Amino acid sequence: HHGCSVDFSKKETRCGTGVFVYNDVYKYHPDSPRRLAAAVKQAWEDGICGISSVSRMENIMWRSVEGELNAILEENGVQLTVVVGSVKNPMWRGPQRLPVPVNELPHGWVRAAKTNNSFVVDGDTLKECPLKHRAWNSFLVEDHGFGVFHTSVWLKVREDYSLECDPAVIGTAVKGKEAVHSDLGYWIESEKNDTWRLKRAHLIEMKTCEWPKSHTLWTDGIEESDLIIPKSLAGPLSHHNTREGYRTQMKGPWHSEELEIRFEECPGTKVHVEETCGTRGPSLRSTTASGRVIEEWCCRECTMPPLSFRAKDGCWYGMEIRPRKEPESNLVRSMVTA
Amino acid sequence: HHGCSVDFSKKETRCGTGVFVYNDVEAWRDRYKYHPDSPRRLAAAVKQAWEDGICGISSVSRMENIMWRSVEGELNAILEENGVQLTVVVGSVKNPMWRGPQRLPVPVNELPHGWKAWGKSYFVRAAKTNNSFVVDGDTLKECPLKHRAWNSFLVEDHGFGVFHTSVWLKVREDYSLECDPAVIGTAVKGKEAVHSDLGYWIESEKNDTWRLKRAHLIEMKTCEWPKSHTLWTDGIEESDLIIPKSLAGPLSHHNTREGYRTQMKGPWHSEELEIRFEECPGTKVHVEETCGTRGPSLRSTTASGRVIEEWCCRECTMPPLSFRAKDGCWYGMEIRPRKEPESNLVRSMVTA
Amino acid sequence: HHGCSVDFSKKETRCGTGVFVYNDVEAWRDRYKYHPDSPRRLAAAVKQAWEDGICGISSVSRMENIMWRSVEGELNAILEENGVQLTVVVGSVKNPMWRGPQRLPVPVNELPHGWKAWGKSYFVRAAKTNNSFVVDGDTLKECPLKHRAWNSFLVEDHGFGVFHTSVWLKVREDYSLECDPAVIGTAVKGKEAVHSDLGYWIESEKNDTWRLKRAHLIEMKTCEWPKSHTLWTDGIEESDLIIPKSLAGPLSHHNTREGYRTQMKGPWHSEELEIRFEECPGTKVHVEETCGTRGPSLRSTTASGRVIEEWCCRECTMPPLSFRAKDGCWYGMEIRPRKEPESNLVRSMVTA
Amino acid sequence: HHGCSVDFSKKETRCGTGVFVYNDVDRYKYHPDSPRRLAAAVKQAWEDGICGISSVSRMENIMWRSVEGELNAILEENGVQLTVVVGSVKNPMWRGPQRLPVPVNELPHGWVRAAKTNNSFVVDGDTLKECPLKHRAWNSFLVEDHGFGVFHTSVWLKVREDYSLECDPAVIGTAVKGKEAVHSDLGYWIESEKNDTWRLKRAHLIEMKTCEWPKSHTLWTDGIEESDLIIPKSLAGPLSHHNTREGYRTQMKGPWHSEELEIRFEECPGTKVHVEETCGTRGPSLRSTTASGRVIEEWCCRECTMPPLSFRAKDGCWYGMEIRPRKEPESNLVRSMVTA
Amino acid sequence: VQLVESGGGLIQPGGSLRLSCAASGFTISSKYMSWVRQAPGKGLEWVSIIYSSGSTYYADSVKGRFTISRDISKNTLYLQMNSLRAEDTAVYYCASLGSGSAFGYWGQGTLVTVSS
Amino acid sequence: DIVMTQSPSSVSASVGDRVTITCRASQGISTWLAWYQQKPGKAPRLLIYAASSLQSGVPSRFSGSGSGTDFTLTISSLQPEDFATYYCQQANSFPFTFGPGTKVEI
Amino acid sequence: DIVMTQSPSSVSASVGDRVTITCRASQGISTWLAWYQQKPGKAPRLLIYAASSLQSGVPSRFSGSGSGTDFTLTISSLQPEDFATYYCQQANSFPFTFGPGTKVEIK
Repeated sequence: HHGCSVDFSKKETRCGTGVFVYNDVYKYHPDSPRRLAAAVKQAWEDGICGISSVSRMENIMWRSVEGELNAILEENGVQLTVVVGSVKNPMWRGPQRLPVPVNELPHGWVRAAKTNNSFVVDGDTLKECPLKHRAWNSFLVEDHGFGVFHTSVWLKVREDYSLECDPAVIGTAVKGKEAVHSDLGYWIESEKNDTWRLKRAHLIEMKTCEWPKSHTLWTDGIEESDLIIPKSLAGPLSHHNTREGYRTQMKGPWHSEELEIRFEECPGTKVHVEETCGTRGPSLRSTTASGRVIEEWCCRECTMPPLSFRAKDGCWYGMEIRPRKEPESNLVRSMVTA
Repeated sequence: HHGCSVDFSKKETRCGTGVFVYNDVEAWRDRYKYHPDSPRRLAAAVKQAWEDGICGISSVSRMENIMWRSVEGELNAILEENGVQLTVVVGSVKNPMWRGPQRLPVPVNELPHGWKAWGKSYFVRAAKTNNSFVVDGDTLKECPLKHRAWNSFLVEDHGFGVFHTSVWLKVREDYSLECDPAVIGTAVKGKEAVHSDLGYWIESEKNDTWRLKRAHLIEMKTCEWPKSHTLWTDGIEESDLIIPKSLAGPLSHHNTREGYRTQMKGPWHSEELEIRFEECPGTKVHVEETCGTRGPSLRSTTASGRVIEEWCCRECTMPPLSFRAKDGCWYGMEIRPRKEPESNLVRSMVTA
Repeated sequence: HHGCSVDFSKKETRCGTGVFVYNDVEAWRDRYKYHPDSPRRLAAAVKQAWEDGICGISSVSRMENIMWRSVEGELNAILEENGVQLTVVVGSVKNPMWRGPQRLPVPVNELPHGWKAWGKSYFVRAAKTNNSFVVDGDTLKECPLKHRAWNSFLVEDHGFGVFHTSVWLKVREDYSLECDPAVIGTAVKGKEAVHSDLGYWIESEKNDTWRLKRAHLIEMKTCEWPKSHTLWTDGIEESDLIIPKSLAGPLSHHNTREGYRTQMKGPWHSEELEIRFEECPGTKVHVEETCGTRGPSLRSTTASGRVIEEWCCRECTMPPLSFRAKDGCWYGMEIRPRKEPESNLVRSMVTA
Repeated sequence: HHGCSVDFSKKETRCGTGVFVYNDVDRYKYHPDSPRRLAAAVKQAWEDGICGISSVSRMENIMWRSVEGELNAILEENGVQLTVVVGSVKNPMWRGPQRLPVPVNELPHGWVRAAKTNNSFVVDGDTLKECPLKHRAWNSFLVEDHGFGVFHTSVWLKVREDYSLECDPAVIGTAVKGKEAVHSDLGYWIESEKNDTWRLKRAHLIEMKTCEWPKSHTLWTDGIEESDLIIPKSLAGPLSHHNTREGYRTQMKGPWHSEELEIRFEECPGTKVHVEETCGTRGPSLRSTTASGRVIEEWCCRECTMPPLSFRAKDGCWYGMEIRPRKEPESNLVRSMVTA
Repeated sequence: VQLVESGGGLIQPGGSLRLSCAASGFTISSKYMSWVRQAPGKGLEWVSIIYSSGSTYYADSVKGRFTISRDISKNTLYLQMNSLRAEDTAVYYCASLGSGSAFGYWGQGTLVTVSS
Repeated sequence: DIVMTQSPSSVSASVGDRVTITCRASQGISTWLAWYQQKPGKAPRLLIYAASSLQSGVPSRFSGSGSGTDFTLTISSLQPEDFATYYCQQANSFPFTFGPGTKVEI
Repeated sequence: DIVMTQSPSSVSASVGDRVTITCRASQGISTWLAWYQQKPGKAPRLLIYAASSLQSGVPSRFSGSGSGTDFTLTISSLQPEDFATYYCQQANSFPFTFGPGTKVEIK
């Protein structure tokens, strides 16, 4: 690619060729109308009742394609309907995989009629189709299906079993003293102050695939219990995912819809380091359910500024930050674990 | 930064913010202003180093050599104004750039004479002296490499890419072996990756596996690529990297190709080479178990200019590894001549 | 062509087709492949020129010097392969680049030996000879300027801007006095204009009247700027051009400033200067009717580094005209020191 | 100033800084001096004896058409019996001898439609009878200091205070690079080339003006006669050597009544032109197709140069002024009834 | 699909050995290939895995000594065993991962004895 | 590590009888469990994955159930070809760990 | 790795005598060799680095020489303080490897 860029702090402009990683935190082509239908049909007769989404990308794909998919299924006279719901975080893994059909449905290229058989895509329907019967991570971006100037992504049903995230949409880069790990949903920034450390993260989804090591900086000599973002939540296995004094945040507020990790105090709060503070546990919110604001917190051996999460519903604290005198039984707690 | 990218099929642009890594290799470094910490501070450092026993400087890269060329005149003038019998002589670089064991000290106090900024125009040129502080050159006889300082500067601020900005440097207080990370840029996006600095541009691709695609080196530096600026640093042996670790090659799976080992005896004497996987002109390579064992790299044409026609390898993979210099195509260590004996050919005499 | 332009205040773009004139000055010209007409053809041309009485070459610009540097080795090899006792020696460039009366002939028949391309890799460095064909250097003693050829090449195609393209040249048949118009770009848009080539970048503006704004020259060539590549050519006196017509200055109202005349005796000996309208550090200029008449250009600082402070002019206009070279500030021909006699100041020793 | 470009012939790409001239031959929302100063200017002009406005280009016509409703709104709510009615534009756009006066002060009241009045201040249109051209203003605006740019989309004009005959230089861009050149503005696109000498190559016009091209924005202005310029100086053609073609003179009687022209040196389809020493002289331009649809086929010229000059109108394919038929008489063909 | 494991024999403690696994009917670079061993009279134990992308993981018992690798041209899986100990003697299998994160295709086994 | 325990250590039954084997984990490995069959001198064979899903080609007389920490493998009609050793292994996180084993006699 | 050997294994000398110790490497290093002195019950002490450079604070009676694959440590005037064990280690590449050692005793 060829382009130009500016640094507003110094007011210097330059041009050239190179590799550019942009901040992004889309008319998809789910395989084919006549072939995704055959795959869904074979999966239904195989004992698979639903789909668990990997990201919001796949959810929007399904929500866009469901009408035409139902039209194809009805026109082929197959007693099956596709129902797509919303996304609840975190997005858990499923043990099944979609099959690759040998042949497409003979008919195809009006609405459809609701049937008694439901192939439930990700939603609030865990009783009709439990998670242990749902497919997961069954799509792959084609060889040239993604790019800077596409605005249309081609996908096809994968033929293998895998655990990693799609590497076609991942961009990581480092230039001097600033680094980023990013994809369509994550934007993870790090810096070098005295050592390399996590600076801020912006998340608009909580995936559970694995970040591939080919797209990760400094993967060696790192313990999985030191990563701020858990490896179970597609956090990179990198020294750039660490911050002094903190361990992995397995009990953070991962039930949100849009999180923002940063290192500064919640408004109207103050944290001190004392050896007489409680042990770590689930993350607690700064404001009580009645709206009252706690004002004095402690940590045992954490490092200032403190770790905090910024959801739309409040400002949570890291697992190492506990109330000093006010009892924490009346505070709000996170109900999920990574 | 904020920037835009261009597609020329459909004339439009894509803009945003992020991290941008530019191809800064084969660009002239002569068009910048250099600020080693202070004229009096640098003069005191050089004076103390000369008194300790350090004779000269071995350059890490060509940017440091050009910096010393830009500085030497004012440095000699300000040394003269303080009554020190010492002059700084700057030579030229040759590859590979071997490293030295000494380091340049940080003085307690600057020299108490002279001006306080670089670029003071008009100075009386200083006169030559018996004592010479030689920055790297063809002068390894008055003092050898075991008495030369190496890797004693840190870049604090720079504007590379804009041809009239200043570069700010300071003398570090510690001994080190890694390259300066202020000018390194690494990026992967999809199926393509780059490892780059001011003199290296190393490309990778995703075939069946991740592998080295092509490289472009305008210098042969012997620092170590930092692991903070490397992708996929674990699970890789140092004996499988195409570019040796001792030649500032990244410790990455992106620095590998199937069927090849480390090229310790490549043509590292050249001023500039370009690594390809493609046959040299008018040549063919055959995979045969009867070929010889790997040795020093051989040039495709002989000393009189005759092109050899047939080569073999034992277990290598097509296309073959080659180097492109001014002289011409060279071959990897694993590829040996088929019929003509190796005594007729030019072979590399440099080991990493 | 097709291109896109960018606004950084509001990050977006503008694309279209048209004419684009780039600032190609201060870029290294030596990263191209040069193809003068033909090795056999050019060898025959040089042989015939030597037989006729031409001693050597005076270069129009720096690009021809780089061309001859790139070509001399193969040229000598081809000459030796034919048994001609002649060697081509290439020197350095000093400004201004004066003109020669001779031209390089076009041979009817080329020499019947040698290869048919440039870039034949591997040839035997040739042997020195007692007869020398000198391309311009510090050699105006073995043969004068009146026996040197000048402005004898025509560019047929080029790719300047892309650092590995090929440049095709050809020995012309005619006597000409104008600069080669294949590399000239002139453009006006609203209240700003540019006259440019590979070595000049001259800017203009629309105040109350059109006038010169600033110029940046990396060479002082003595050809003539063609009139087909000039804006507003009519009704302009040759005695009012800031950059003289003898130094390839365009003959236009864009080459004018109110209160100044032609700068025949400026510091044209510089390797690179930059013309701009403002005072020099620590100097002041006052318009006085008692100031002396115009003469040769003077440097703001004394040969000892002492800055002169007070200057004057008779009827010039503020800001004053200054040249910013590597040495430092010079002043225009109209500005003279108010108090100190001119025998204590350095002056330009050249005239266009 | 910063951008990138590609040469598809060689397929090479580059970037840097420089001056870029784009082909623009819609996106602008125009802003005159004010809605309260333009009204006072129009009021004073009407009370001075100026009955209307003759447009200079399509830019001004679009501006007036866009601002007429608001201008009537203020001019009616402020108690002035005057309505501005704007018509279409017919080519060529002739000059007017009057100029709009600059008011000392704005109208006191101003910042819903109005009703038609008996007083008409007609802007360019088919109203040459209640306002003859002798009483019309022309060339009375200037684009402001930074009113125009590559990235602007909103052009800010001001009422002029002086008398000029030249086109606005704020929208003109010309450039030359090697063997190609261009003189252009918002309505013209005139191209040149170097074959053996510089000559006109092709020209694309979407309006025929009558202002004068400034000499500060023209290449090679000296040693040229007005009798050689193909696009006449009376039609805002540049006094340039790039505006000439060997064997042809000024086209005073071309099809300037058209609405969008295109000059190129190529024969009309199904026609042949031969250089003949026994061909009729020059005069009004003729169209290849007769009014009944028949195409004339055989043409001659006295000493013109092949290929011939042609005008590609939207409704036909005319010839230059030097090219005449051999057999068919020209009393039955279609001719241009306007002159420059 | 077929998996055949070849290069296991007798070795003295402190020595090295290299195992191989030949695959038929599928390409090695498309599956998650793993090594599992079974001590004589004991249960099974997972040793190491290589992802389809090339990532490798190990059990803490053999973390620094064993090494798993591939050869795409030969379509074979390898295991390099170094500095063997008494507790390293067992039958080594060659297995693959599939739905449920479980092993579907196993080899026929190859026995390694570490004794003096 | 996640330690897996199995019970009983041995069990004996005749042809056509119902058999039940229970696996027990030390953490929340929920529904990520698999069951294997080991015959003497042969490689293990996969029977159940995801704690309930039957591997293709395996007879349906085997059944699995459970979640969380407790799991159960059931054979309905025992056959002379179904005398072997059976293991459970967790598939939740690395390292993968198997069970001690259970032998079916008679 | 690189194997370093020393010769001899023990040296007996009197005060005022000159002592010479030799080190050898299985490969070529040619500059990167250091010499250490260790007394019983105490940490080692660096004497020479880069095969010839004298560490700051140690007397000038200690000198080093050599390159390539053979190196030599020399003492000018023996002292009662100079009875200890001496080691050579290569500093060319990881892993850093020391020598077996050589002891200097009183006569």
